[PDB]
Amino acid sequence: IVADHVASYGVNLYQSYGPSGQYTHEFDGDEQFYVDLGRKETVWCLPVLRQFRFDPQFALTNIAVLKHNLNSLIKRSNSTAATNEVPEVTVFSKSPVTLGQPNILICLVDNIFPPVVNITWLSNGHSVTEGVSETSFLSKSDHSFFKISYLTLLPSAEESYDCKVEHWGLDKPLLKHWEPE
Amino acid sequence: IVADHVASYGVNLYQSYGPSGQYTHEFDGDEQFYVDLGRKETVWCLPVLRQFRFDPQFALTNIAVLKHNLNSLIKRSNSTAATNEVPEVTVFSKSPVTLGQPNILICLVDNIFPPVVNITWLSNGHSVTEGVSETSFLSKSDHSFFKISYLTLLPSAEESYDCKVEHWGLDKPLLKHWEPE
Amino acid sequence: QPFPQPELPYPSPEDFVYQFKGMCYFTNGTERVRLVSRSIYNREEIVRFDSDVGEFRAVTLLGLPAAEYWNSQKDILERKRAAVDRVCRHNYQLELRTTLQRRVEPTVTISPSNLLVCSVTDFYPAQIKVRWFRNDQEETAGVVSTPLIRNGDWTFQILVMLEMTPQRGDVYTCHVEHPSLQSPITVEWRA
Amino acid sequence: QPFPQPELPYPSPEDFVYQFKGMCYFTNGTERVRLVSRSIYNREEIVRFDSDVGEFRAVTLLGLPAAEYWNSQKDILERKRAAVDRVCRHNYQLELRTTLQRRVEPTVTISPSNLLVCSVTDFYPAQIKVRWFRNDQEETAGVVSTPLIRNGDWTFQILVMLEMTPQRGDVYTCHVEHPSLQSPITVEWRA
Ligand SMILES: *[C@@H]1O[C@H](CO)[C@@H](O)[C@H](O)[C@H]1NC(C)=O
Repeated sequence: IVADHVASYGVNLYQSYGPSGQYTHEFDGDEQFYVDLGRKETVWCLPVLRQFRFDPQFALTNIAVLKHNLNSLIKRSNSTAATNEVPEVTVFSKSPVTLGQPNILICLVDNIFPPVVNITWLSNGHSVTEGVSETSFLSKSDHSFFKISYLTLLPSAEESYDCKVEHWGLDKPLLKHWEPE
Repeated sequence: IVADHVASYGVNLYQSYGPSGQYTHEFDGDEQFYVDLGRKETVWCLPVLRQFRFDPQFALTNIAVLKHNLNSLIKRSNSTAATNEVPEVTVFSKSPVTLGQPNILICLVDNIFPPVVNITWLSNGHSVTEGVSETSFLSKSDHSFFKISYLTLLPSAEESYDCKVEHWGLDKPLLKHWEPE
Repeated sequence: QPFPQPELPYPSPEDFVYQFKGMCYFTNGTERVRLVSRSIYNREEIVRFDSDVGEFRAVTLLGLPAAEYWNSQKDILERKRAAVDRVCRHNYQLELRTTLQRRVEPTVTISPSNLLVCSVTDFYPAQIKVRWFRNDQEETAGVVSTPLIRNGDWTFQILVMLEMTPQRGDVYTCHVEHPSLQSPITVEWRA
Repeated sequence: QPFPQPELPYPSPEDFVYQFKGMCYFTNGTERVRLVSRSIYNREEIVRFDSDVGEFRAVTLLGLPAAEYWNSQKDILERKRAAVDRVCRHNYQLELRTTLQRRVEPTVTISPSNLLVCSVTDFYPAQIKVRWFRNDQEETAGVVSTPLIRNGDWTFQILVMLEMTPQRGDVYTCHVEHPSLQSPITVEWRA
């Protein structure tokens, strides 16, 4: 479908594994907000959108409908389970690399299905905890997902990094290396 | 790209595994012919096209260029190998099932990459040889491939079949079952 | 106050691959013809020649040495620019006598499954329109159609299913239109 | 006698997933608006409501019971038919005040990698035009540009590389045009 702008009001997701759910709104491929289903609060991704209110109860009520529909389809589809796809991982910096200037490493994990993944960062081969964040699962027209993880860093000659991706479509965790050069 | 008709004159393929190559021409997504690289002869898929001649030496010379170009790119890319994708398999009949009427079982194997696959047929647990044929690897706009295998049959109440697909993207061979119902 | 939409309740070897595709795009016969030759390493297109741009252009950094070397050879550029006529338009004349003449009338079959399946099989070209009727009113809400199915043997098929409850005197009609047909094909089904 | 194109030589846990997408498609502001709500089982869309068709339609056999029940409730249908205005067009008014107002000027940097990389980073919206110049002539044959890169934080970036051989007195310019810019940004590079 061709359009000047495309929006999802919203992306509703519920899956048996967990079980887990997700509610987001998207405009032109970017996440406008998500609803924290556990805490029942709307978390705006864009500061200018904070001037609006969105009742988080809508997401909870909608996801509950998805849960009912999922149980019906599991029986009717004769327990047809999801197929694990091979995700595609790309690592790149947000800004041009300048040694000593704070930057952000971006790990794009594409072709995610089912939407269950672990995205972690390594620095000089050891796990990193501070400075890591990620988007929600972002929708694709083929109904798979992609997800983006961020790692703040100070580019230097003595630190190299890896984005570590765990997914059932991968027999081994996938490591995508990145160096400041 | 939007067009009334799209053609490939032609699809050229060469891969290190084997090594093996393929040369075909496609019009509106169907295979017009392939060149048997071993036997050096053009094999037309459509009978009306047999009125034409195509020098099989063109395919051999072109594939040789692909082999030379591949070796350069293997080094320039630092031996960046192909990623094994998960193929999607669907089995269906060419015609509606009528017991006693000759029919053809069709096994569509989609999202093939790299283009190395084994498609075989099973009947009551045994491999079938007679009445089996397949297309070449057919191109896709995302540069993966699909391939179609055919099994002629006389549908009966006591005969069921399976299409067996082996691919590096599958840890176990995939079997898609078919019954006359 | 963004307004959202609610959902409603339900009732191993290493392999290095190279590809070259000499593609032709046709619109309105040969009036509008575009040639795109693509060089692909694994699944990444690295360099292409688009007749709309008129020169080789690298798609990724891997293709830049090839694009520069080929663009430096003006003899190759001249013959590449002529390929829309020498290859695409030339081959289209062959298609006009063969592939574009191919007309295979569809076979239309109705078989029950409370679900009626109208199978429209073994037709070419792709253009097809299938409709369901219960008595003389078109049925659409209880209809599900598969996508167009490519058999790979230069024929297509499509299955159009209709949910129904049979009753005496009810006539169900599957209506099929295809470019090979002078009149639409109609097949009736009665309980 | 088909004429072909030559290539030239180089120099596990089980999971069941359900999705519902309340999508809106906008063209020319709110003049052309299309609503498509999709119900998806795993990766198979089973039923959808397209405002262009005006009723629920099963995409696969799995969606047929849902499509029949929803189409049977005319109250549900009437509210779905109004959603293109109540949801899509209504929400677009909010986007006009926010997302469609967002203007983030790109940062333009040139750094060597005989290869010059013009990094155009942290801009929004997507519309961008980047060109390379050697003195007074635009460079295109030796240019390779990445696709538009989505950072996920409501900014984009694009990297445009130029292969060049510097001479004395040569000035290379990266020319960037963006809707947020009153005048185009130009950054020069000298050896
Ligand atoms: C994610 O990590 C948790 C804990 O480390 C683990 O139990 C789970 O299996 C992981 N998920 C995947 C998909 O690997």
